[PDB]
Amino acid sequence: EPEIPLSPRP
Amino acid sequence: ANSYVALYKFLPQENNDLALQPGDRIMLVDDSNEDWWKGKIGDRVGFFPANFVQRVRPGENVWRCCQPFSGNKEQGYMSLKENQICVGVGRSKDADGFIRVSSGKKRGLVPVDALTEI
Repeated sequence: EPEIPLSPRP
Repeated sequence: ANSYVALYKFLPQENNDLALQPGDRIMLVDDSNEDWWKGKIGDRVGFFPANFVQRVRPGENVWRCCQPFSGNKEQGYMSLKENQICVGVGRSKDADGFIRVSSGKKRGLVPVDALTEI
């Protein structure tokens, strides 16, 4: 199960 | 070329998130952002992790693992854990042999008896 992205949502 | 299936649960954490349950069928709406895609499940629209979904191409079936299977890298046999979602082309009841499936970043040959079509 990949990490949920740390990057911001759009 | 917009059809996907959710591989993993995603609980909405923020406004406009689209909740994912494994096996949900997604129509992709916007893949501008590498990390967060917009898509539609059923009556709902929102954002979700792009890495949480698997493409489903025309002709491919979606499966859930009902009986775990230990794979082998050198053979190209993919492991399946119970409730794992995977996608691939099934064959008739009459044909014998593993089928090739994809499950996110893993891919390989698997026994059809490990799977239930969803």
